[PDB]
Amino acid sequence: VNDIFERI
Amino acid sequence: GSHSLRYFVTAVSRPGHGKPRYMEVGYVDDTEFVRFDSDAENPRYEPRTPWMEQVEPEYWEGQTQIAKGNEQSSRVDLRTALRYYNQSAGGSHTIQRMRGCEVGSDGRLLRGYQQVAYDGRDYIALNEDLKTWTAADMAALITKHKWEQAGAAERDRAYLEGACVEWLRRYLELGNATLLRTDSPKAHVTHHSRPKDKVTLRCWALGFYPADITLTWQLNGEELTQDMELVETRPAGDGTFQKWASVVVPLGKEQNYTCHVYHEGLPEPLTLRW
Amino acid sequence: MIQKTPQIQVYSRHPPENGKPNILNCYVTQFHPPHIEIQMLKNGKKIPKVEMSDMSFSKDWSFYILAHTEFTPTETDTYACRVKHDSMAEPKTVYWDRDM
Repeated sequence: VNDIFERI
Repeated sequence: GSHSLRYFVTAVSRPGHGKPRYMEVGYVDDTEFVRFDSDAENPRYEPRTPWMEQVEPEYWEGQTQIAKGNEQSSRVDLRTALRYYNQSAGGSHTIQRMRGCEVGSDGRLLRGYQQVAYDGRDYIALNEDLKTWTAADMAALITKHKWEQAGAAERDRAYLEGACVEWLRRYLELGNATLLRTDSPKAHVTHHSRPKDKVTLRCWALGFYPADITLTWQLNGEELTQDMELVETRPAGDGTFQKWASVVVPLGKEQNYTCHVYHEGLPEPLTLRW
Repeated sequence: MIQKTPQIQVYSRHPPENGKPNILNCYVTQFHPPHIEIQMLKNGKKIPKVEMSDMSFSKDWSFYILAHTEFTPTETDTYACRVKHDSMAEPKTVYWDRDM
């Protein structure tokens, strides 16, 4: 499973 | 062998018309098993091997959801990137990310990680310590301070030691009867004439899984590389791989050269001689 | 923005024997940016039914694509793979050579 990525 | 669950993600701003495309691909031990692809109308995460099709309907609901989230952030990241680097306004650019886990066979985490690249180059990377970031350049420092301030590092660390391990282990069990298999390479040597009385010996390895292999040519003295061409390991496109390694020999002296093939699907290493 | 030039290998799934059903791959790797155009040829004509993988990339960030199509080799048929990428001023062709 993948997660949310922080915005750069 | 240790195992991995990795996601590889790509955002590509299209020039004039189009909006960014977005692609999310995940791999257990380097085999693709789930894909998400922005151009579809029916944009949804999807199974990519037969053993993921066996999965609870709402698995996908969940994953698809996260993908749209991430998709949306990508659009924004691209625009952010543009402004960090002060880039001309009209071009096509790229943001990519990778994160995943390698865990040993005893089930413990070995390495967790998460790296971003902009326009093909390193931007930022979570350190092995799972709590500090490494910026590749001055723009990435802006993000690093953002992420330090946002406690990003803790969220990734929690997921890497948490959800990823749990799911890695759980995907292995699912396609357990395939990702653990081991096909051994079938090797042969071919011969080719050459200007001047020179000879290409080429050592082939075919049908092997997994991809990792070592092909080396020894002039009876163990070590040989000076004038030794070898291609990158390539997929035969049935689940197996291929690779070769060639060496050029003075005509007449072929028999002095041995090829050696190391791969984990072998009782013991092959040696070959013309 | 730095570009990386695609590396091209054309090769078959099984060791070629004239007249023998078989499969032809054109593996393209190590390029960036990801937009690219790939075609497989047979006597200078796009082979109609070519299967192509979707945009993907490697641990070094570089993109790959594998194209393949079923073919059956002979004495009198040449097979190529032509690729067009921004890093190249010209399209680049690579011929299938049975010994590679």
